[PDB]
Amino acid sequence: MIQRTPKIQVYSRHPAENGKSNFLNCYVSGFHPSDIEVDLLKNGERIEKVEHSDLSFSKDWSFYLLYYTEFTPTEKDEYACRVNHVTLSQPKIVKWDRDM
Amino acid sequence: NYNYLYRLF
Amino acid sequence: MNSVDGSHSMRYFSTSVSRPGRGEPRFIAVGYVDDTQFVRFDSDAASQRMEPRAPWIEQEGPEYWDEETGKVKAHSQTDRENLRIALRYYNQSEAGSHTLQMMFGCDVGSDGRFLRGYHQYAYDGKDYIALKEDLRSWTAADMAAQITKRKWEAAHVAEQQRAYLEGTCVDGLRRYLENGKETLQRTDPPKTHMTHHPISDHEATLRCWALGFYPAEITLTWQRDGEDQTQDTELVETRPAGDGTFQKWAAVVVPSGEEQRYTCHVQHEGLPKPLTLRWE
Repeated sequence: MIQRTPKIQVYSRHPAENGKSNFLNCYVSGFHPSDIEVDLLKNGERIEKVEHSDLSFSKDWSFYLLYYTEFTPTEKDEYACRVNHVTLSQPKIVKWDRDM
Repeated sequence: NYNYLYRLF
Repeated sequence: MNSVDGSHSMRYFSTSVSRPGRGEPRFIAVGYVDDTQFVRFDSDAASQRMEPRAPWIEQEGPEYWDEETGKVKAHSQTDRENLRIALRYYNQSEAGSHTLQMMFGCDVGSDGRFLRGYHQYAYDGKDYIALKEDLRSWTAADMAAQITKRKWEAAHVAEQQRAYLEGTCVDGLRRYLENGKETLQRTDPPKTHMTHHPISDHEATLRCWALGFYPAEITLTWQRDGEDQTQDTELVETRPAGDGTFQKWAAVVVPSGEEQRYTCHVQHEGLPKPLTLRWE
């Protein structure tokens, strides 16, 4: 039974600008099986109303999904994506960088 | 337009 | 919109996961045309119906949904049973969870006519059975999958599936490409900019940025004095932006002061021109 770990990218849909509505995406990919836990974090608290693209896979059969919410970035507020999987000993947290 | 042929292993 | 082939593609992707003790396995199916999702089905969803996921597919009558909803559900029953057939071939218990996925679809040429066909299965992330590119023979990886290969050669399954692939499959793809012309045939060129982050006073990461493009096929390349710095360039997977477009960046590590000897090159279908970007 094949088990791949998820690649994780967290980023804004549009070029971030303080005070302006935007979308915060978190894109997991390249992972088997399809069970995966993804949260979007605003200063350490999970964002309740996140939505996710429907489950799909690449040619090599590795699943990919996107998670997104509307959000307005600021100078000081930190956002992050947290992933847990069978192939991870602990949840892995990736912070969002505006410059990336 | 989805597939219409379904077969067992 | 395969820049190399002139070709477009319809694909359906199906994933079924078994839930020992938590109910019957879960079936998720999605259909794409090129890089646009247009249709979805979730066995656990309340609607129990094939659901739109693209604005041009809503332009469709009741007989369309009643019939697609019928086939996708017929699929869920058929791969649920195959989860047991496959579990019995590999001699494994009902205690553990298992993932069975399918993919099928067809490609149309610049001609607008059939070019390519696909019909492939995968158990627990590992290629199980697959219709060879000629659509007349099968490939089976396991010995277990070869049981299916002869049962399906003796049921003449390859010829009928080729009928779906040279038949409804190309006809559906051509019709979608006309109904969603303003989406599927319309190229969004990438917006291009680049950024400088000093890592020391010795070195420096120069990153080339492409946002909001479609189709997702793109090429970014770095050049030192006009030679490809494939080695020290970092490339990320193309990612979805949520608006139907995609983003992708390429970054290289550069000696401080020699940033002008470095050139970024963007090849994308939506450009009449490969771009060149300098730090400048």
